[PDB]
Amino acid sequence: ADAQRSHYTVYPSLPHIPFVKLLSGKESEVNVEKRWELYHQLHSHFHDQVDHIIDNIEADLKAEISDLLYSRCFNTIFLLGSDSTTKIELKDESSRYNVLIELTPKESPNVRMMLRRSMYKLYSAADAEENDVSYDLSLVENFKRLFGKDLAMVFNFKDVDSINFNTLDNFIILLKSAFKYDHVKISLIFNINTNLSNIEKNLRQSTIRLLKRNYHKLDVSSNKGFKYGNQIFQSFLDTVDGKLNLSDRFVEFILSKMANNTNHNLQLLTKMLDYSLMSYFFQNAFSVFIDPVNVDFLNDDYLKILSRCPTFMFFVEGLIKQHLEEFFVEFLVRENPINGHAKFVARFLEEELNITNFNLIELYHNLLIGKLDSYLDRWSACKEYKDRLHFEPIDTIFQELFTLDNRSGLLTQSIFPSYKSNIEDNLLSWEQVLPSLSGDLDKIMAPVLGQLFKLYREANMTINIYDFYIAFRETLPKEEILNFIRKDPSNTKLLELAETPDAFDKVALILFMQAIFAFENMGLIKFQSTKSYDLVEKCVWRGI
Amino acid sequence: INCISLGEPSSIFQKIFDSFQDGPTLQIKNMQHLQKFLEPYTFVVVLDEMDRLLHANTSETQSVRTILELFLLAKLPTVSFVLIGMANSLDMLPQTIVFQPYTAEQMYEIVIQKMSSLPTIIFQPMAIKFAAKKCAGNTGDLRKLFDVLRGS
Amino acid sequence: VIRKFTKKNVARAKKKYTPFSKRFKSIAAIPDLTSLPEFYGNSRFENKLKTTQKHQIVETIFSKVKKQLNSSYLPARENEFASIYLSAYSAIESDSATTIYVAGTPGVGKTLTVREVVKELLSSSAQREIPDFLYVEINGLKMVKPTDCYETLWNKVSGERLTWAASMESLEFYFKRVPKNKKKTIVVLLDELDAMVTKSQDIMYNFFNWTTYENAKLIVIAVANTMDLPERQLGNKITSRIGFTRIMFTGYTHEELKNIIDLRLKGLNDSFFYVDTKTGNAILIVRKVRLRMSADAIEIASRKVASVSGDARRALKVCKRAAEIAEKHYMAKHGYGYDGVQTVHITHVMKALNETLNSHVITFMTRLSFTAKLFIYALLNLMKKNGSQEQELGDIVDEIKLLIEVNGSNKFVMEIAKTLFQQGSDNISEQLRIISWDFVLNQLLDAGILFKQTMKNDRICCVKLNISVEEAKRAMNEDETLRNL
DNA sequence: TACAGATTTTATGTTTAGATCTTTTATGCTTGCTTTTCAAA
DNA sequence: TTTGAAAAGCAAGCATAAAAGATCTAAACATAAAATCTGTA
Ligand SMILES: Nc1ncnc2c1ncn2[C@@H]1O[C@H](COP(=O)(O)OP(=O)(O)OP(=O)(O)O)[C@@H](O)[C@H]1O
Ligand SMILES: [Mg+2]
Repeated sequence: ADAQRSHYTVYPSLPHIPFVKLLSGKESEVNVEKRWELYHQLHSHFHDQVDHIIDNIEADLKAEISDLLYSRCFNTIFLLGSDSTTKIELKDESSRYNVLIELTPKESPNVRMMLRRSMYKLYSAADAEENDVSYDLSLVENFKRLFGKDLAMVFNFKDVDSINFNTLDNFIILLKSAFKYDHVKISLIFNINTNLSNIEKNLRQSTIRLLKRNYHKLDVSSNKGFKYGNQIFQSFLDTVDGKLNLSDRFVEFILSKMANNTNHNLQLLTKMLDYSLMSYFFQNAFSVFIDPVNVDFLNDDYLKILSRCPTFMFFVEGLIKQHLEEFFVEFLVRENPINGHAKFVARFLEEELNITNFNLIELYHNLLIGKLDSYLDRWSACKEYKDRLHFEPIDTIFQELFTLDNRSGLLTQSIFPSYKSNIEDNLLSWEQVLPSLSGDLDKIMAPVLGQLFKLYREANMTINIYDFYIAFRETLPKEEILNFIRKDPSNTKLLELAETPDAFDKVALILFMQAIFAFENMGLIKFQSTKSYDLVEKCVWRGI
Repeated sequence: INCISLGEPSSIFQKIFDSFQDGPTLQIKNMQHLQKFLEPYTFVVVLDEMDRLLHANTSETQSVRTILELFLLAKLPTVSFVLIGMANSLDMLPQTIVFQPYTAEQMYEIVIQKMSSLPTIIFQPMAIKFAAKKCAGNTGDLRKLFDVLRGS
Repeated sequence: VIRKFTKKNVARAKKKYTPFSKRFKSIAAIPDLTSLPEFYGNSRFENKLKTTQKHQIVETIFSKVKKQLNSSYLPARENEFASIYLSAYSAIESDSATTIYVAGTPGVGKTLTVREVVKELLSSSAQREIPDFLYVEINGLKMVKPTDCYETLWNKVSGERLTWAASMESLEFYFKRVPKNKKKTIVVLLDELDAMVTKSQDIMYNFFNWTTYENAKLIVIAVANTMDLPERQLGNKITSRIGFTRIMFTGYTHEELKNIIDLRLKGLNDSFFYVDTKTGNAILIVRKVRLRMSADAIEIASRKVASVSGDARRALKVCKRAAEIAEKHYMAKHGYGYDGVQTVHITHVMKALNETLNSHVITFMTRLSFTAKLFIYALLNLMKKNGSQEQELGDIVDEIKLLIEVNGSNKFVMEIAKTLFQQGSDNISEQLRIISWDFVLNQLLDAGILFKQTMKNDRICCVKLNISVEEAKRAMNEDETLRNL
């Protein structure tokens, strides 16, 4: 049995797009193929600009690291908020070899391993460009005697917050011994993810005095000044300009979920925008109508479901208070210039007022509701240019058929679910999971996990297991269970066990114990012993 | 295949392979290569002293590790594999056969049948029964009986 | 290619890897290994330790006695000899494979009896009552690695040099598959069997499982320390295969040790020598000097050694030490250097026997300095008050300080307090430790008097006495100063 | 045959991941006693 | 407005889990000389 094994490879037999037919199965296959192609031409258009933004931020980070690095002590650079993913490339200084040595806390169990890995890397690089030596600091001593050139070592410490600071400290005083050699220049790069006050209290004061003689802070992250982010958001807006609308609830959900992630918020933003575009091109049959080519096959179902619109209902109520398909086509040529307004406001903030620290997503939020003035009042420099920079949000009929919105709770169920709470509400309720349609037992007897979770919830923090078994046993009908266990006459041992007078005390106990070990596997309960199984204590409370 | 002559317990599949072929020589380091070698074809391996195949200084799970890989391939469909694993009880699902330690009458029958080749029986019968009774009970060894008669 | 480390001192033997099972086409194609030149054994270093002597060295009367009592140069082993010879002769004659288990205490003549059995079997095979056999001797303590036995025995059988795994499979194939008419009987002595015990017991099981094979013709004589070595350190398979009939070598009685020593000194006791009085050289048949060693001295040495161990080495060494003591006194009184009745008396035997019985622990602690004695005395006071058997070093420091400051009217303490706390000097401050504190601490740790815990805090590190408390007190009771306080 | 190169075997050193046992310290149950708000008059 | 009374807090003591680490080993990683296998020649 391969299910009783660790890993097995199988090759399925074989005797094509995942998009389904909408409009309750009435949509044609050509609309499905068109919706597939339109989703891919928007998706590729967004992600190409994402690729160019990622390449640009990597290249600019390399450029500023090189500028800080090349402008009888260390040259120290603290990269604050660094996730240790940067490739630090070094120029080929003439008559001198520049060597990069990277160190991981897994590669740093002690000072000896740090030096041996560093010196092996140095000797490997020096032989790869230009008899063996001892992997030791005497190679730094005899580097000019063995290679002719002099040396410039750049140490990049990946993930300094996770390293043992005693080992790093002793490695720093060990590297300090190379200052008495005339041909040696040493630079250190510390990738700090918390702040500098955590690392100045873990090193010794002599180490701090050693590192103070030549050091540069550089706070480089994704939240630094909001530049990279706003570029991704503007790329997404330029992808959907003229075809799609962003709801204010969608933008505020983006702001709320991007507030809760600091180190990796950019690809989170890309992920939420990607799943929103996937949701729109999977749900809406009007997704083919974002270009004017596909307006030639609007059927009765399209006119039926575009008539259930609040904006259209408000518009026709206004017309009947004052006073179909061609009129619906007429609402496609309009511009909706809010994206151009947002990029014009961003350019006016950037290169007129020299304001860079603004969030374009929150600016788009305040433009979507209409509270741009309260957002622009904070800088105290747009007092006289606020009227020209303000424009009213226009209302367009049938906007909600072309709209990325968040009203159903889909985007907070697939990307940021209430996982523990979902398990708890599935276990406690259980009629919201299983359908209400053993024909008699399913209407009176609960599933064993759901029935056990009720007495789990209403008990105390430490539970005696036998009284918990008794409280499980009082919730079960013994006569209906014995009738259901006698339904199949083809099993002899079941029938000879059922007529035994303690059959229900066997059945309820073993269903109870399989539910107890299921609860132990999920992690709801634990045992307050190792050799005994007499008392449990619970670790999971609902609602937290 | 006796298992003390193995170097590593993980090499037994290779010892299974080299016991059958001449030809080509392919490296066997898991049971999968053995399974694909025996797949296009039956084969009986008799693993004596299989208690050596347990790994020392390894957690219960990893210690039993190789042996069930010896056994679960013996419970696979479309492979022609029969495993007969003889092991000593004192030192330590497949079908289990137990060899009970001999009693006095069985040892008497073994001794008389085994020196039935000799023309003249130099032992008295009650001496053989006394030696068999003294070499009996729990852990009844026929080697002990042979040593007792040789010492006599 | 840049190497992550180098092994520049590799010394690899020229030993081949192909075993014996793959050098012939089949079992029926193997030739007669008895009629082969390299099989069954069919010294180059002895010249290197010879020089020219240019002095006539003077050998006194006791020199022949001391050379006579050496272990290198069997009245009491006749039943063990008979049992081992009968078992080995019956196994050689019947082409059988067997195990002979022998165990005993050191020096009771196990190796000597096994070698005499083997020499008598070779003498019997020389005049053709038994088939010819090979003799292999493997000592477990003379192996660098335990698997070298595999490399040794096969090299004695085939003359080939292989690696240990290949040798093991070669021996397995030779013992199991080669027919008995095609091979020769091999008798292997396994000396110091406890040194061939590994964690997995591969070698023990292999050596005693080859004896259970039909075609093996292998006789294994296993020599060990104790009877219950298989029942303690071996599995039930090896204990079953070794067997139940195990041969005890009990210690010698005093009559047997006396007979061994008298059989050594048979030709030179109560004898006459020509001794030149100017130089002392003695020649067996200028003064005719009669040499004797008394039977009462030998008797009581045999009684003491037989009560202690039964070791023939110990009895021979006690007699040799008595002869050495007598020769030292003789060469002292006669002015004899190195180039009418001489008796090895009973007092020399009793001087030899008590020399390993006098204890230098009390003598060593009696002649220590005052500060080391003060350390030991303060440690004894701490063991008296708190009763811990392990005292902190800071407690010893404060107890030494307290013992100094309480007995401040004692004349010796008044004379020596400035020495302990200022080294007799102004411009040296009052010290927190006494002078030579770590010196006497390391001195008592070097002697094995103390045990010190491995801690880096000097105060709460504990120190334990490694010797008994009454000999320490006894040594403290000899001193005139520490008796008074 | 036959020799040069490639691969395997056997042997040893280097470093990491993890198990097992021992010792000292935290924690939880038990029993007794005292404080303090809570449903009822 | 009281009022007694049960929920809750404090403390000592002992059994026991658990952290910290001393000691050790298996396995991954690494090198390397002699034997052995191909592979043409
Ligand atoms: N029966 C004996 N007769 C004479 N000399 C003996 C006798 N037994 C022992 N010796 C002497 O004692 C020496 C030590 O004996 P032997 O080497 O046989 O000891 P052993 O019992 O094998 O001890 P160990 O366990 O230390 O190897 C011998 O070399 C010999 O000089
Ligand atoms: Mg010996």
